[PDB]
Amino acid sequence: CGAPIFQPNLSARVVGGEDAIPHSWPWQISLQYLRDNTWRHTCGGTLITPNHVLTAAHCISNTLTYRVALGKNNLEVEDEAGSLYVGVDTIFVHEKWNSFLVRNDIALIKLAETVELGDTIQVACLPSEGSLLPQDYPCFVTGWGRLYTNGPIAAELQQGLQPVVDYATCSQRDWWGTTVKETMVCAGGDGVISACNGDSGGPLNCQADGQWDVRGIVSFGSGLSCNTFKKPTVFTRVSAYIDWINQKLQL
Amino acid sequence: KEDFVGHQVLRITAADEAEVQTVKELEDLEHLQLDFWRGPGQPGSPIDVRVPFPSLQAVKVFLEAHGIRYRIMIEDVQSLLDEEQEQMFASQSR
Amino acid sequence: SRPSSRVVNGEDAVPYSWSWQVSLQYEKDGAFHHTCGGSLIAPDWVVTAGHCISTSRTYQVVLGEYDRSVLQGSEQVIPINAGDLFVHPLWNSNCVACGNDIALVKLSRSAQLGDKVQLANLPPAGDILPNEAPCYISGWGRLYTGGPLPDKLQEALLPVVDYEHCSQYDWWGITVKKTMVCAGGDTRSGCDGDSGGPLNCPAADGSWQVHGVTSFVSAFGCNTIKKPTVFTRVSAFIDWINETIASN
Amino acid sequence: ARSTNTFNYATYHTLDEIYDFMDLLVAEHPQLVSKLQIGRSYEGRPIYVLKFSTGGSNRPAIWIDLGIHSREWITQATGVWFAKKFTEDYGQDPSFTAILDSMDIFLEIVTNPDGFAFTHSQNRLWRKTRSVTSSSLCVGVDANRNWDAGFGKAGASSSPCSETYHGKYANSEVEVKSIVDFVKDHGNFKAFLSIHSYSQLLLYPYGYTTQSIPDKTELNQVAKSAVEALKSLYGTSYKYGSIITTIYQASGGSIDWSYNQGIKYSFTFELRDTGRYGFLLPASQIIPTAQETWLGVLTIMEHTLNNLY
Ligand SMILES: [Ca+2]
Ligand SMILES: [Zn+2]
Repeated sequence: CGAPIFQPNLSARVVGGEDAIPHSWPWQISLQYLRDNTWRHTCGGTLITPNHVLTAAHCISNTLTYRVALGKNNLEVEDEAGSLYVGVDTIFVHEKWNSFLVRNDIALIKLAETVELGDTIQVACLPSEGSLLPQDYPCFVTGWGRLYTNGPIAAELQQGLQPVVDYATCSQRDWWGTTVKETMVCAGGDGVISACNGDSGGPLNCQADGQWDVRGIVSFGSGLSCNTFKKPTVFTRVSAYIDWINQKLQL
Repeated sequence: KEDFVGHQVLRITAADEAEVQTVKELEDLEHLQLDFWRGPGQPGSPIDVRVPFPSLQAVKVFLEAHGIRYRIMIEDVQSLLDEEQEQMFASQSR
Repeated sequence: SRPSSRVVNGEDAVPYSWSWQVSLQYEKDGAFHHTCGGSLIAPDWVVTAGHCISTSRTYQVVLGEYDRSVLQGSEQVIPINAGDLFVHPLWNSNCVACGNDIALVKLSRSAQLGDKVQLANLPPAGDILPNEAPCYISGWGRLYTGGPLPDKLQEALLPVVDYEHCSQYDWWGITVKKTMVCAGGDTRSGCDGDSGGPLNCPAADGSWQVHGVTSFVSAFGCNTIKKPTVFTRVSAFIDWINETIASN
Repeated sequence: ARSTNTFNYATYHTLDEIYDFMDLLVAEHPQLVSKLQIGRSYEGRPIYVLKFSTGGSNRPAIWIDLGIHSREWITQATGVWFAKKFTEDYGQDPSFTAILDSMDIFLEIVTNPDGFAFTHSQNRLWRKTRSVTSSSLCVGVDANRNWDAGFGKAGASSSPCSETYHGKYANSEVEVKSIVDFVKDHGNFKAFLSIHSYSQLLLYPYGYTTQSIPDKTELNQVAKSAVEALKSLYGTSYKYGSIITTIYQASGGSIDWSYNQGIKYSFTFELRDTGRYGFLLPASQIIPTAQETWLGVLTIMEHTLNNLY
């Protein structure tokens, strides 16, 4: 379960969207599509079994051909020793996913190969069904940025902290109003330069008496202002989808 | 498809009617192939224009020489279009 | 008709005579496109205008080219590695009239120097030309907007205009700096050149020297009386040029 | 998208995809939506208007046209969103629900289809129609200068090669004539809104004359409320006022035509952006723009509704 051989950080010292200790969140994967010959990353995801990645629903286009990239830190490389690229077998998108309302932004990627599960490929931990974490709780949104796009990319795997914002808070009319639903986790705090470090469908990492649990999948924000005050990053509540996850995990 | 590598959108600001007639005296110049995104109006309002690469330097010095202020809003139009097009592809399905 | 016989005629340069000419091209939808002129000043270095660089693009320079519509066997194509461009640190895209419009591109693999391709001759630092100096521009005519471009390398006699003749209020006024050279200004046209193209002058030796680097022309056209093609004085940038080549 | 509940509203679409979307929405909410074809464009493409209704015969209506200058891609995409909005909020949102019970809304998502088809295949920044003239090789006319409102007069160009070319005569373009025909024939139109981009502006007549409209006061007040309401969502700022004083004198525009036609509530929105991106507004801003613009639009509809005449 969610235990790394490369200790990441915490609110240690680095100010601003920290790069990231090469390989300190080994369940971080990059979802890529082919165009001509080059593969390009669009979304992030989480390794959760030696052949299944949890990811956002809005990251799936029925027409594209995908590949999953494992064990990376710098996207502009193709070796990094402990790295991989695995084809997809099936992508089960939640049958109630709703694009207009952006409700149930979830999808499970059944890989096609065993995925070596080595020293830099590690499986994060799934929360407990129902877990509704305390407001202000420290969590980390990893990712290669690619969310708001217009800013010096992020070939270097990023990572930055996000403080769980309680539903009661998010749902405030002057916050994310009705948009939000108890099935979503909010996060993100008053920034400082901000710089969107997590990608769409990126993981919302949190510790649970040691090990880390995937509490969220990145879903939405403001467009131009990732980390606007009173406009937090909305993620999908993995805990609210443990039965579904467990039902599709066996398909 | 159209080529826009190196083109630039500039934000001209004609302080007063005078500065306005001179940016218009550049509009008559058909050979420049200016694409006015926010053509000339009342002074004070912004004048956004895409000036092709070959007419790039000549337009600037024209401006500079007339003591007319402009800043570069978009540095390379093809690169934006290139992003847009890349997003669309990344997001295609039926 | 398959390979038509080569006809040098009209304003075509003698094939390969201007042997230090280079073509800077950008990548697009798989193909490169000529965008500026330039002069091969070192085995693996090229000097061109600063405004010809768009950091977000893939470039290549073509050496030993004459007819861009016909492979002739003399051409050498050199891809320009990501960070091998080198714009002057004082070049400011928001003040063209401020000068310092130069830049250098280090070639990924060195030029094969020969009878057909050769190194230019730079003036001595601070060196200055006399009014009416008989110089020759060379290029593929991109400075010209209202019509179709040449396939073959062209040339023109653009006699220089000294500073105090190029500064006169009714010419290029306070826009021209002591760091620039003006050439032409009369009925003789300047449209045969490209941005960043050479202003070659016949040295006191018989050899030719690249005195200029095409910066800009009038808004009204590359043939406007009293508005001569402004070049960057490659002599004012001798210190700079040398270190860049050195330090890199 | 096999349904309109999985259609990606966060990207830009081709004429086709947009045309197929209109079909699903219709096939999905058969009782609420209907797709009308008001004519054909110069190059033969059909011109669709989506009609949102609950019943009755010839109830008062609102006209909303988008995409008349095809490069302004944020207008077609927010047009698609307004489409979905209308069907999600009816019978849920009392402010809108109350509107669809007394009037009809005609939505024209792609007012200039040839121009739009051209921006995807040839020139992204193309803005005119695609007609050909006998006396010129340049193609197109500024459709939003082709209306019969102070037509031909200053604020337009007479050279077929200019981007502000007014066309040979009022309504000479079929894209414009189609609407003129539909609107005039219907006759029960009380509001007329045309969406554009960019400048973040909300304007009301007139654009040609310096002459004030009989009811500048009211329309102007409606503008501050709508500009206000639009600001709620994220603070984006619009300025507002009449066309001519807020921009420049422009000849032959739609809302000057509508207004003279007696459709008192005539406004033009100039969506996001301020110049940072202009027509190349990043896709991340489609939904947001769509949302805030919606709020200011609801206000106008709601005013119309309360002030039926
Ligand atoms: Ca050749
Ligand atoms: Zn428009």
